[PDB]
Amino acid sequence: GNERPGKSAIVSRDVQETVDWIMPSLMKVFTSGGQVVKYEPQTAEDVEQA
Amino acid sequence: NLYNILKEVTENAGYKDPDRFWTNPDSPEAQQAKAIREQKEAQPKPEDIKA
Repeated sequence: GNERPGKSAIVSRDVQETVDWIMPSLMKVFTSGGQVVKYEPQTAEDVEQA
Repeated sequence: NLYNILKEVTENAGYKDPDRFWTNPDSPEAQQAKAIREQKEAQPKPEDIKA
């Protein structure tokens, strides 16, 4: 909003770069294996339910 | 003791239920199997040769 009519108006990209560099790892974690959750039984009597 | 060792190994491997891979030696089926195993030791070979 401080751009003048006849001068340059280039904008640096920092937040975009940081977000785009963080996201792919955060998806590879939590996505890669096909399965997303694993329920582990507490005792031997819950295994089938688990 | 061997049953306990096998149970510990299996649970460490990641399987909470150990009866899927082993049988408790105190279970009635195990007692029956031991019964037939002992009964098959009725008489060895050469003892009647001796008598």
